[PDB]
Amino acid sequence: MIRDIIRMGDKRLLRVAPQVTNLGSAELHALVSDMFETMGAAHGVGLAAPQIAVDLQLMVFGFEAPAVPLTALANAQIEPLSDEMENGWEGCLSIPGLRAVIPRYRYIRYRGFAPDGSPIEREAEGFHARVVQHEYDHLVGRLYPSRIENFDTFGFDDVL
Ligand SMILES: O=C(O)C[C@@H](Cc1ccccc1)[C@H](O)SCc1ccccc1
Ligand code: NI
Ligand code: NI
Ligand code: NI
Repeated sequence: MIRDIIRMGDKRLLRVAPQVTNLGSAELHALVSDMFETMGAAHGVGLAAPQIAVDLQLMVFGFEAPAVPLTALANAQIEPLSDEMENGWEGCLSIPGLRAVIPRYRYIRYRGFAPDGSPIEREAEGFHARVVQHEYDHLVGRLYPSRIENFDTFGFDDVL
């Protein structure tokens, strides 16, 4: 079922989310399936549960069309594997119509759980890594405008 995505300005995007504790449940399977459908209708590559006003450590991401594997990730934890940063374009479904250039870690490891309870641990780079970092920020109440360094790159998609 498609859910409403809340927009920047909503206090619900500024929370730090608690852990998922119903791995393998029907309830969690239903929420994940709704998040994939939601992400798909909005033409996203990532979506975090706080963006649909669900206060949990849970994100979906991915796309066929470099491809990033379709993933649902609960209780994520991330770590940089070097200090190397890379600039790239980002937008956000809770900030419709805008983009900016944002520095992120080029290389990371992330760990958490698939909805069925299986552990997930992967090394990621480039675009894969960026998506994960961007969604992770939602879980700790951060949006990308707080990370812009060059405000000349912040603007409307149709205009830039
Ligand atoms: O709003 C979110 O939290 C989901 C974003 C994820 C994103 C993260 C990093 C870089 C780009 C996007 C939305 O998917 S934005 C739509 C989009 C689609 C393809 C390429 C770029 C942006
Ligand atoms: Ni469509
Ligand atoms: Ni976002
Ligand atoms: Ni490589």
